[PDB]
Amino acid sequence: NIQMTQSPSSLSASVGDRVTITCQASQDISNYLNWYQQKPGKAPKLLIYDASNLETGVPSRFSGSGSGTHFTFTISRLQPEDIATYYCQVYETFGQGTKVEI
Amino acid sequence: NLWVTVYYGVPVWKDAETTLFCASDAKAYEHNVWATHACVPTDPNPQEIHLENVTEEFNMWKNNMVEQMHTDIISLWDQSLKPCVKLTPLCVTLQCTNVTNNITDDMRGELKNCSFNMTTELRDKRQKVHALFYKLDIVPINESYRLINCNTAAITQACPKVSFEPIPIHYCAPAGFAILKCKDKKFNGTGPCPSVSTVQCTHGIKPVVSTQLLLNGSLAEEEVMIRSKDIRNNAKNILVQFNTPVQINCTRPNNNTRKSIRIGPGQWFYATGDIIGDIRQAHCNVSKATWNETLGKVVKQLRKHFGNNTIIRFANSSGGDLEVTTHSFNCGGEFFYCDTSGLFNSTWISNDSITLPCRIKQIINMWQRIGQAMYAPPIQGVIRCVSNITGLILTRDGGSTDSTTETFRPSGGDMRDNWRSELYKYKVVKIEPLGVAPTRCKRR
Amino acid sequence: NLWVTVYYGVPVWKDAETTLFCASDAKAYEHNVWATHACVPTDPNPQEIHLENVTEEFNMWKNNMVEQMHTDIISLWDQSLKPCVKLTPLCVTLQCTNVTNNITDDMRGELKNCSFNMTTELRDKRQKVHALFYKLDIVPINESYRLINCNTAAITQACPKVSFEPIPIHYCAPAGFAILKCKDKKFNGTGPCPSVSTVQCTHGIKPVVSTQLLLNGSLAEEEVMIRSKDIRNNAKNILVQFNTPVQINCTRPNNNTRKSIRIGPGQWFYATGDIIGDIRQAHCNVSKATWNETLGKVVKQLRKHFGNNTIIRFANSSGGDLEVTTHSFNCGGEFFYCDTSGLFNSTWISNDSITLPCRIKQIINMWQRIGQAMYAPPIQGVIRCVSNITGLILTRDGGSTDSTTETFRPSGGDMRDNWRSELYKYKVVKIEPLGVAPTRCKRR
Amino acid sequence: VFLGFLGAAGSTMGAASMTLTVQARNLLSTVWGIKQLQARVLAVERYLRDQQLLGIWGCSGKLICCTNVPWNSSWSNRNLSEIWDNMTWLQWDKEISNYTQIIYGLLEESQNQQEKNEQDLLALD
Amino acid sequence: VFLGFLGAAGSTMGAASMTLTVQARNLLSTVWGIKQLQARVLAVERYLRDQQLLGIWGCSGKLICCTNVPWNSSWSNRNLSEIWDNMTWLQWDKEISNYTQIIYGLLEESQNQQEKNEQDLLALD
Amino acid sequence: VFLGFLGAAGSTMGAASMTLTVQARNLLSTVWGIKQLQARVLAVERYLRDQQLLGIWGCSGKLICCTNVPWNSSWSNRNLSEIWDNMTWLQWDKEISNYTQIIYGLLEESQNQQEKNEQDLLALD
Ligand SMILES: *[C@@H]1O[C@H](CO)[C@@H](O[C@@H]2O[C@H](CO)[C@@H](O[C@@H]3O[C@H](CO[C@H]4O[C@H](CO)[C@@H](O)[C@H](O)[C@@H]4O)[C@@H](O)[C@H](O[C@H]4O[C@H](CO)[C@@H](O)[C@H](O[C@H]5O[C@H](CO)[C@@H](O)[C@H](O)[C@@H]5O)[C@@H]4O)[C@@H]3O)[C@H](O)[C@H]2NC(C)=O)[C@H](O)[C@H]1NC(C)=O
Ligand SMILES: *[C@@H]1O[C@H](CO)[C@@H](O[C@@H]2O[C@H](CO)[C@@H](O[C@@H]3O[C@H](CO[C@H]4O[C@H](CO)[C@@H](O)[C@H](O)[C@@H]4O)[C@@H](O)[C@H](O[C@H]4O[C@H](CO)[C@@H](O)[C@H](O[C@H]5O[C@H](CO)[C@@H](O)[C@H](O)[C@@H]5O)[C@@H]4O)[C@@H]3O)[C@H](O)[C@H]2NC(C)=O)[C@H](O)[C@H]1NC(C)=O
Ligand SMILES: *[C@@H]1O[C@H](CO)[C@@H](O[C@@H]2O[C@H](CO)[C@@H](O[C@@H]3O[C@H](CO)[C@@H](O)[C@H](O)[C@@H]3O)[C@H](O)[C@H]2NC(C)=O)[C@H](O)[C@H]1NC(C)=O
Ligand SMILES: *[C@@H]1O[C@H](CO)[C@@H](O[C@@H]2O[C@H](CO)[C@@H](O[C@@H]3O[C@H](CO)[C@@H](O)[C@H](O)[C@@H]3O)[C@H](O)[C@H]2NC(C)=O)[C@H](O)[C@H]1NC(C)=O
Ligand SMILES: *[C@@H]1O[C@H](CO)[C@@H](O[C@@H]2O[C@H](CO)[C@@H](O[C@@H]3O[C@H](CO)[C@@H](O)[C@H](O)[C@@H]3O)[C@H](O)[C@H]2NC(C)=O)[C@H](O)[C@H]1NC(C)=O
Ligand SMILES: *[C@@H]1O[C@H](CO)[C@@H](O[C@@H]2O[C@H](CO)[C@@H](O[C@@H]3O[C@H](CO)[C@@H](O)[C@H](O)[C@@H]3O)[C@H](O)[C@H]2NC(C)=O)[C@H](O)[C@H]1NC(C)=O
Ligand SMILES: *[C@@H]1O[C@H](CO)[C@@H](O[C@@H]2O[C@H](CO)[C@@H](O[C@@H]3O[C@H](CO)[C@@H](O)[C@H](O)[C@@H]3O)[C@H](O)[C@H]2NC(C)=O)[C@H](O)[C@H]1NC(C)=O
Ligand SMILES: *[C@@H]1O[C@H](CO)[C@@H](O[C@@H]2O[C@H](CO)[C@@H](O[C@@H]3O[C@H](CO)[C@@H](O)[C@H](O)[C@@H]3O)[C@H](O)[C@H]2NC(C)=O)[C@H](O)[C@H]1NC(C)=O
Ligand SMILES: *[C@@H]1O[C@H](CO)[C@@H](O[C@@H]2O[C@H](CO)[C@@H](O[C@@H]3O[C@H](CO)[C@@H](O)[C@H](O)[C@@H]3O)[C@H](O)[C@H]2NC(C)=O)[C@H](O)[C@H]1NC(C)=O
Ligand SMILES: *[C@@H]1O[C@H](CO)[C@@H](O[C@@H]2O[C@H](CO)[C@@H](O)[C@H](O)[C@H]2NC(C)=O)[C@H](O)[C@H]1NC(C)=O
Ligand SMILES: *[C@@H]1O[C@H](CO)[C@@H](O[C@@H]2O[C@H](CO)[C@@H](O)[C@H](O)[C@H]2NC(C)=O)[C@H](O)[C@H]1NC(C)=O
Ligand SMILES: *[C@@H]1O[C@H](CO)[C@@H](O[C@@H]2O[C@H](CO)[C@@H](O)[C@H](O)[C@H]2NC(C)=O)[C@H](O)[C@H]1NC(C)=O
Ligand SMILES: *[C@@H]1O[C@H](CO)[C@@H](O[C@@H]2O[C@H](CO)[C@@H](O)[C@H](O)[C@H]2NC(C)=O)[C@H](O)[C@H]1NC(C)=O
Ligand SMILES: *[C@@H]1O[C@H](CO)[C@@H](O)[C@H](O)[C@H]1NC(C)=O
Ligand SMILES: *[C@@H]1O[C@H](CO)[C@@H](O)[C@H](O)[C@H]1NC(C)=O
Ligand SMILES: *[C@@H]1O[C@H](CO)[C@@H](O)[C@H](O)[C@H]1NC(C)=O
Ligand SMILES: *[C@@H]1O[C@H](CO)[C@@H](O)[C@H](O)[C@H]1NC(C)=O
Ligand SMILES: *[C@@H]1O[C@H](CO)[C@@H](O)[C@H](O)[C@H]1NC(C)=O
Ligand SMILES: *[C@@H]1O[C@H](CO)[C@@H](O)[C@H](O)[C@H]1NC(C)=O
Ligand SMILES: *[C@@H]1O[C@H](CO)[C@@H](O)[C@H](O)[C@H]1NC(C)=O
Repeated sequence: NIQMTQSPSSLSASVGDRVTITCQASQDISNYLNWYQQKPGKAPKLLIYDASNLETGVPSRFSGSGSGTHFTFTISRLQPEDIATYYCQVYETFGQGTKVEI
Repeated sequence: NLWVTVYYGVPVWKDAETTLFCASDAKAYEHNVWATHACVPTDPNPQEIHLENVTEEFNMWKNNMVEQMHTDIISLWDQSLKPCVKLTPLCVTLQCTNVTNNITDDMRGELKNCSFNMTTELRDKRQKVHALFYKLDIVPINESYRLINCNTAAITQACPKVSFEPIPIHYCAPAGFAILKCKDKKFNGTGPCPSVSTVQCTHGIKPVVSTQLLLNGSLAEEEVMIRSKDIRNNAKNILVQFNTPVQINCTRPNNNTRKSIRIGPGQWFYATGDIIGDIRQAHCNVSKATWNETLGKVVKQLRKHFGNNTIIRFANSSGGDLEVTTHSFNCGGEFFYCDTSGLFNSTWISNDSITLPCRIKQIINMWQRIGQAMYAPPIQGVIRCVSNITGLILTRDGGSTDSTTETFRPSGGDMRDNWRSELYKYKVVKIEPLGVAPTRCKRR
Repeated sequence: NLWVTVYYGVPVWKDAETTLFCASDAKAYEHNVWATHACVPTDPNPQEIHLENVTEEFNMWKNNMVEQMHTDIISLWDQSLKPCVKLTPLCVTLQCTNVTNNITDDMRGELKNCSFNMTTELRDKRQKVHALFYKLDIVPINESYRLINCNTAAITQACPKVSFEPIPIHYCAPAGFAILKCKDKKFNGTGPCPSVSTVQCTHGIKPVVSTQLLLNGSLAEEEVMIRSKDIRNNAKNILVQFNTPVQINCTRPNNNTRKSIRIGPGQWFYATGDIIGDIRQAHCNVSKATWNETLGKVVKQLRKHFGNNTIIRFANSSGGDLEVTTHSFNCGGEFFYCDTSGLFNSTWISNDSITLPCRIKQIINMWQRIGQAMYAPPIQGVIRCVSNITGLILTRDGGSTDSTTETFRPSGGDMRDNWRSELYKYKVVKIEPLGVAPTRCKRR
Repeated sequence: VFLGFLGAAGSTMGAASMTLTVQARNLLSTVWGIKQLQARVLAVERYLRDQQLLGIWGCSGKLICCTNVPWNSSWSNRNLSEIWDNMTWLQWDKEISNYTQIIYGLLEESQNQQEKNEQDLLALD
Repeated sequence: VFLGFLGAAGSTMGAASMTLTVQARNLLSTVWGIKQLQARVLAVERYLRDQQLLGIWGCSGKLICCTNVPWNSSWSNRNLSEIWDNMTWLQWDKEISNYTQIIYGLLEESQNQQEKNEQDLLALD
Repeated sequence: VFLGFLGAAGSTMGAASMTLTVQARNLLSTVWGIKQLQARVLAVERYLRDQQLLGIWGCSGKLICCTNVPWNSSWSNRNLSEIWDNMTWLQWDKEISNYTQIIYGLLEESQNQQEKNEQDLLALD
C-alpha cells in the first residue's frame, strides 16, 4: 500500500534543543498523517492529527507541518517529560519509529 | 469619483444547510411509507436553468441533503409503523418441529412449524395456534423456541395495507435557497464543476433500502464512475456507478398463505400457515455475461486509481451482520438476504446465469434501534421481482502484504451512502440578494 | 406652528407577557431533563446595557416569567419521563420481611426485603425476584405489602441514563420584547427600581427542586434580604435570601447495588437488591456556627418589619406532606427528605455541626399529578453531595396570643416561590417603537 | 446589534431621536418548537403592522417622517424645549397615550389620503 | 417565476444588474409540517431583515439605490470597467465580503441618518 | 378596524377608491395551533408578496400609484365614466382578469426598470 520512511532511526539530543523528525510517504496522501507518542509500557498517545492540528491537552511545544509526500514533526524544547518513541502513521501503516534520548 | 450603490436581487449565493421539503406526484391508491405525512404534491413544469460561465465547488461527502434524507427516511419508517398492531403477546414459548411438507435439501431446517398459545378477543380465553417461522427468526430458549427479539426488543407488525415499494421523491428548497446541479458527466462528486445548473427540486429518487448493490438508482451517462471520500483510505467505502445496468431477477418460489389470527379486540396477527406445493429456496439470478462485462469495466476504472498493472480481486464480504454480509433488500413486501459470494469471486490480471441463494426474514431491525423490531407479514402467492443493479458499495482490503494485488469486497449497512449515490450532483446554496458596488451615481 | 412628526424606533416599552425561549450552553454528554427538547444554545457574548436615568416599577409577585418557568419545568419533567419503562407489572402482592443485614437502631424498619413474582421476557413464564424497598414506599395491603401508589396512580421508572442534576438555563425574550434587570442591591422585589439595565437573557438559573431551603441559588450582594408579598399576611410565604451561603454536606452512607430484572421484551426494572457492609441513616450536616450567624442575620432583618424589641422564634414545620414537613431535595439521583427540626429550634431575644436525619424515597409524585408517579432507580455506590444553602422559605404563625414574640416555621411545596427567588429582579417589557411628537417641520 | 439597545431610554427625546436605528434593528429577530415559532410569527406580523401604519401615512421606509397634521394644544401644551430637551420618550408616551389613537386617525384620515388624491390629480395637468 | 433564476450568475455585474427582479421575486415563496412552517417563517423574516436594511438607508422599495457614501480604494481599487464589464457578482462578493460590514455601517451611520435629520430641518425654512 | 370592511364593494370604482385603507388594514391579522399558525404565516407571506409586487414597480408604500404604462384598448375600451362612475371593482376585475398578468408584466418590464436605470444615469450629470 503506501510505504513510509521515518528518519532519523535513533536520535540523541540534550534538553532545550529542537528535534525534527521527518516522515516520507510513497505517494501523495494529502494531509492525512498522524504523529503519536508512546512511552515505554504505555499505549501510544496522539499528538498531531491531520499533520497540522494539535490534539487537545498537548503542550504547544509539539508541532507538525507537511503535505503531499513530506511531513515534519518539531519538538521545540526537549523537556524531561517527553522521552518516548515517536511514530508517524498514514492509514493502516505505522512508521518504523524514532526514540529520542537524553 | 465613485460612490456606494446598493443592489437588491444580486445573483450571489453561499454554502448553507436548510430543511428541504419533498415534492411527489403521489398518484394511485384509494398507504405509502413516505409520501403520506411529510412530503407534498409535485410540480407540473420542472424548470432547470443552466448557469453559464459558472464553476462551482461541490462535495458529495459533506452534503447535508444526505443527512436530511437519512433522518427523514428513518422518521417516516417510524411514523408508518406507529399505527399498527403491537405483537407483544407473541413473545411466548414456541413448540417447533421441522416442516413435514416436501422440502428440498437446501431448504431443510430453514422453516419451522411452531405451535403456541395466543390471546383471543376475550382476555379470559386462549387459543392454540400454529405458524411457520423462518429459522433466522427463531432462537432456542435453551440448549421450545422463542422469537429472536424477545430478549432485547418489542415487536410491531407492519400494516399489510402499507406497501414497501419505493416511489420517487424530489427534494426541493424553500424560498431564499437554491439547488445547484452539477451537469458534468465525468464528475467524481468533489471539486469544481464547470457545467452547473439550478433546479427547483432534485430528480425522482427512489428511497431504495439495500446493501452491497444499488438497485433502481441512476446510471452514469458516459463511463463507470468510481467515487470515494479518500481512495487511499481503506476505511472509506467506494461507490461504483454503472453506465449500463445489470438486470437482477429475484423470486421466492413458495406459494404462500396468510392466516389471520384475532389476537385482540380488533388486532390481527398475519402468520404464514401453510405452503401449497413444493418448497424451494428463494434466489436471485443475474446474467453471467452482463456481470462479466460490468466487472471488467469496474476493474478498468479502478486501475486508474490503483495502477495499470495491478491485479484486481473480487472476494465476498469478510464479515458482519446478515444485512451487510449479504445483499439485503426488500421487494414484493418480503425481506431478502442473498448470498453474493457468486457475484464477487474473481481475480482480474492486467492484460447462462449466476444464481444467488436468498434467505427470507420476517423480524427486521432496519436501523438498529434499541427496543424496537418489526414483524413483516407474509405475502399471499409467489413473489417475483426485477431490478436494475446500477452500482456497488465496495471496501478495499487494507494491510496488503502483496503490493501487486488489490482486493475489493462488498460493503454497506450505512444507507447514507445509498443516497449519496443519488444526491452526489446536488448542492444546497443560499441566496445573498444584497450587494454593494461602486458607481458614478450620487444621491441628491 | 407645530406639526405631528412620526418617529419609529422610539425607546418606549410597556408591561406585557410573552413566551420566553431558553438559552443554554449544554456542553458535555455523548440525557438532560430540560435542555434536550425545549431550550437552545447559549450566547457567546452576554450583552447588558445599563439604562441610565431610568426608574422602573418591578413586581416579583406578578411576574409571568415565574409562571412560564413553572409550566416549562413540569412539561419538561413529563417529556423526560415519557420514553421510559412503565412499571405497571410491579403492582402485585409483596411478601416483605425486615433486613437481616447489620442495621443501626435508627434504620430499623426503614428498609424491607420484599419477594414477589414478576413477568419475564416470555409472557407465559414468571420469575421469583426480590428487592429492597424503603418503608415509605410500601403500604400493608391489610391490617403481604404493596407499593404506595398502586391504589391511586400508575408508576413509570425514570430512565437511569437521564440525570437529575440541574444545569443553568437563561430565559431570553423574542424580538420586540426586552428583559429589564433591576440592579439595585437593596431591592425587595416590589416598587420602583432606580438602577435598571436591559439584558438579552437572564442569568444562569439552576432549576433546583427543593423545599424549606434554596440550594445553589443566587446570593444577596450586601445584606440578607427579606421579601414577602405581604409581610403582615401570615398566609404569604417569606423568601429569605442570604448574603453569605451556608454549606450543607449530604450523604447516603449505604454502599448500594443496582440489580437489573428483565420485566418485558426490552424493558428493565432496576431494583436495589443488596447492600455491601453496614447500613446507616442518610443525613445532612451543616456548620453550627455558620447556621448561628446566618440565623442572627435573618433575625436582625426580620426585626425591621416586626419591631426591634420582639422575640423571633424558629420552630419546625407545623404539618403537611413529607415534601413540606422536611427539607426535600434530590442530588446524586436519589430523593432525600431531611428532618430540619435541628435547623429551626431557637428563640432569639432582642439584645461542631448539626446533623439532620434523612429518609430516602423511590416513589415520588413531584407535582402531585393524578394517576402518575415515578420510580427513581437506585444509584450504585455511595452518594455524597455538597450544596450552598442560599435562602429559606418561611411562614409566620398567625393568631399569636402573645404580641411580644413572632414564630417562623419552614415552608415550601409550591416551587413557584423557589424560582421567584431567582427571577425577582427580571421583568419582561414590550417595545412600542412608534411615537408621535410635535416638531416645527411640515411635509411639503 | 444589541449594543446600545434602549440605552437612550432615559435620555431626552431630542437625544434619544438620534438612536432610533438601534431600537429599530432589534424588532426583527415538540411543543416548545411551536412556542418559538409562535413568538417569531408574532414578532413578524407586529413589525408588519407597524410598517403598514407607517405606509398608510406618508412615512414608508422612514424612521422620522414629517406630516401635515397640525399639533393640537388639547393633546399637549408644552413648548418644544420641555418636550425635546427636558422630557424622555417614556414620559411623553405616558402623557400622550390618551390621544394617540386620535392622532393616528388624523394621520390617515385626511393628510395622506387627500395628499395622495391631490397628487393623483396633479399628475394630470 | 423561476425562469431565468440566477441565469446571469455568470454574467458580468453590469449585465446581471438588468435581471435583479428574477432573483428578487424568488425570495418570497406532524413534525414535517413544523419543518415546512419553520422554513417559511425563516424565509419571511430573512426577507424582512433585508428590507429593513434597505429601509434604514435611503433604499426603501428600490432594487438599485444610489447613496452618499464615497467609495474607498481600501475596499477595491479596480476601475468601473473591471468591475461592471469583466467581473461577476460572485467574484465581487468574494473580493468585498471583508469590508461589507464597514460599508453597511457607513451606509446607516451618517448618510441616511444625517440626511433624514437635514430633511427634518429643511422642512422648517 | 373591521368597520366598513368591503362596505364599498358594491360602490362605483371611483367611490370605492376612497376607502382603500379599510380593506388594506384588514390584510394583517396541538394540531389546531399548527393550523392557526399556518393561517397566520400564509397571510403574512401573501401580504409580503403583494408589497413586493408594489415595490418592484414604483408603487412602494402607496395605495394609489400612477405609472408610465399606457392603457391599451385591447384590455378595455370603456371611457373613464363607465369605469369609475358606472362599474364596481368586482365587475372590473371580472372584465380585466384575462389581461392582468400582461399588465403586471408591462409594469415591471420597462417602466420601473428603465426608469430606475435612467435615474441611476441622471444622478451622474
Ligand atoms: C425496482 O423497481 C421495480 C419497478 O418499479 C420494482 O418492481 C416492482 O415491484 C412492485 C412491488 O412488488 C410490483 O408491484 C406489484 O405488481 C403486481 C400488480 O401489477 C400488475 O401485475 C399483474 C401482472 O403481473 C397485472 O395483471 C396487474 O393488473 C398489474 O398490472 C402485483 O404483484 C402487486 O399488486 C398488489 O399491490 C398492492 C400493494 O402491494 C397489494 O395490496 C395488492 O394485493 C393485495 O390486495 C388485493 C386487493 O385488496 C388482494 O386481492 C391481494 O390478495 C392482496 O391482499 C395488489 O395485488 C404489486 O402492485 C411491480 O409490478 C414491479 N414492477 C416491475 C416492472 O417488475 C422492484 O421491486 C424495485 N426493486 C426494489 C429492490 O425496490
Ligand atoms: C448543587 O450544586 C452542586 C455542584 O454542581 C451539586 O453537586 C454535584 O452533584 C453532581 C451530581 O451528583 C456531581 O456529579 C457527579 O460527580 C462524580 C463525577 O465527578 C468527578 O468525580 C470523581 C471524584 O469525585 C472524579 O474522579 C471524576 O473523574 C469526576 O471528575 C460522579 O459521582 C458522577 O458521575 C456520574 O455521572 C453520570 C450522571 O450522573 C453517571 O451516568 C455516571 O455513572 C454511571 O455511568 C458510568 C458509565 O456508564 C458507570 O461506570 C457508573 O457505574 C454509572 O452507571 C458517572 O459516574 C456525577 O458526575 C458533582 O460532582 C457535584 N459537584 C460537587 C462540586 O460536589 C449538588 O448536587 C447541587 N445540589 C442540588 C440539591 O441539586
Ligand atoms: C404444522 O403442524 C400442524 C399440526 O400442529 C399441521 O396441521 C395439522 O395437520 C394434521 C395432519 O395433516 C391435520 O389433520 C388432518 O386434518 C384433515 C382435515 O384438515 C383430515 O381430513 C385428516 O384426517 C387429518 O385429521 C390437522 O387438522 C392440522 N391441524 C391441527 C391443528 O392439528 C400443519 O399442516 C403443519 N404444517 C406444515 C407446513 O407442515
Ligand atoms: C433462476 O435460474 C434458474 C436456473 O436456470 C431457474 O430455474 C429453472 O426454472 C425453470 C422454470 O421454472 C425450470 O424448468 C421447469 O422445471 C421443473 C422440473 O423439470 C418443471 O416444472 C418444468 O418441466 C420445467 O422444466 C428449471 O428446471 C429450473 N432449473 C434449475 C436448474 O433449477 C429459475 O427459474 C430462475 N429464476 C428466476 C428468473 O426468478
Ligand atoms: C433478602 O432475602 C433473600 C432471600 O429471599 C436473600 O438472598 C438469599 O439469601 C440466602 C441466605 O443468605 C442465600 O443462600 C445462600 O446462598 C449462597 C450463595 O449465594 C450459599 O453459599 C449459601 O450456602 C446459601 O445457600 C440465597 O442464595 C439468597 N437468594 C435466594 C433467592 O434465596 C437476600 O440476601 C436478602 N437481602 C437482605 C438485604 O437481607
Ligand atoms: C456528618 O457528621 C457526622 C458527625 O460528625 C459524621 O460522622 C462521623 O464520620 C466519621 C468519618 O466517617 C467517623 O469516623 C469513623 O468512624 C468509624 C467508627 O469509629 C470508623 O470507620 C473510623 O475509625 C472513623 O473513626 C465518625 O465516627 C462519625 N461520627 C459519628 C458521631 O457518627 C459524618 O461522616 C458527617 N457526614 C458527612 C460530612 O457527610
Ligand atoms: C442622566 O441624566 C443626567 C442629568 O441628570 C445627564 O447628565 C448630562 O450628561 C451630559 C453628557 O455627558 C453632560 O453634557 C456635558 O456637560 C459639560 C458641561 O456641563 C460639558 O463639558 C460637555 O460639553 C457635555 O455637554 C451634561 O452636563 C450632564 N448634565 C447634567 C448632569 O445636568 C446624563 O446624560 C443622563 N445619562 C444618560 C441618559 O445616559
Ligand atoms: C459566457 O461567457 C462568454 C465569454 O467567455 C460570453 O460570450 C459573449 O456573449 C455575448 C452575448 O451573446 C456576445 O455578444 C455578441 O457578440 C457579437 C460580436 O462578437 C455580436 O454579433 C453581437 O452584437 C453580440 O454582442 C459576445 O461576443 C460573447 N463574447 C465572447 C465569446 O467573448 C457569454 O455571454 C457568457 N454567457 C452567459 C453568462 O450566459
Ligand atoms: C346602491 O346603489 C344605489 C343606486 O342603484 C346608490 O344610490 C345612490 O346613493 C347616493 C348616496 O346616497 C345618492 O346621492 C344622493 O342623491 C341625491 C340626488 O339624487 C342628493 O340629495 C345627494 O346630494 C346625494 O348625492 C344617489 O342619488 C343614489 N342614486 C340612485 C338611487 O340612483 C347607492 O349609493 C348604492 N349603495 C351602496 C354602494 O352602499
Ligand atoms: C429477468 O426478467 C426479465 C423480464 O422481467 C426477462 O426478460 C425477458 O427474457 C425473456 C427470455 O430471454 C425474453 O423472451 C423476453 O423478451 C424478456 N423481456 C420480457 C419483458 O419478458 C429476463 O430474461 C430475466 N433475466 C434472467 C433470468 O436472466
Ligand atoms: C431498468 O433499466 C432500464 C435501462 O435504464 C430502464 O429502462 C429505461 O427507462 C427509462 C425511464 O425513464 C427510459 O427513459 C429509457 O428509455 C429506458 N431504457 C430502455 C433501454 O428501455 C428500466 O425502466 C429499468 N427497470 C427498472 C425496473 O427500474
Ligand atoms: C462539606 O464538604 C466540604 C468539601 O466538599 C468540606 O470542606 C473541606 O473541609 C475539610 C475539613 O475542614 C478541609 O480540610 C478542606 O480544605 C475543605 N475543602 C475541601 C475542598 O475539601 C467541608 O468541611 C464539609 N463540611 C462540614 C462537614 O461541615
Ligand atoms: C457555594 O458557594 C460558593 C460561594 O458563593 C461558590 O464559590 C463561588 O463560585 C463563584 C462561581 O461564579 C465564583 O465566582 C466565586 O469566586 C466563588 N467564591 C468562593 C469564595 O470560592 C461555590 O461554587 C458554591 N458551590 C456550589 C456547589 O454551588
Ligand atoms: C429437525 O431439524 C433439525 C435442524 O433444524 C435437525 O437437526 C433434526 O434432526 C430434524 N429432526 C427430524 C427430521 O426429526
Ligand atoms: C475528484 O476530481 C477532482 C477534480 O475534479 C480531483 O482533484 C480529485 O482528486 C478527484 N478525487 C479522487 C478520489 O480521485
Ligand atoms: C419487623 O419490623 C417491624 C417494623 O417494621 C417490627 O414491628 C417487627 O417486630 C420486626 N420483626 C422481626 C425483627 O422479626
Ligand atoms: C418594598 O420596597 C418598597 C420601596 O421600594 C416599599 O414601599 C415596600 O413597602 C417594600 N415591601 C415590604 C414588604 O416591605
Ligand atoms: C383640538 O381638540 C379639540 C377637542 O379637544 C377640538 O374641538 C378642536 O377642534 C381641535 N383643534 C384643531 C385645530 O383641530
Ligand atoms: C479608507 O479606509 C482607510 C482604512 O483602510 C481609512 O483610514 C481611510 O480614512 C478611508 N478613507 C475614507 C475617504 O474614508
Ligand atoms: C395592444 O395589444 C395588442 C394585442 O392585443 C398589441 O398588438 C398592441 O401592440 C398593443 N398596443 C400597445 C400600444 O401596446
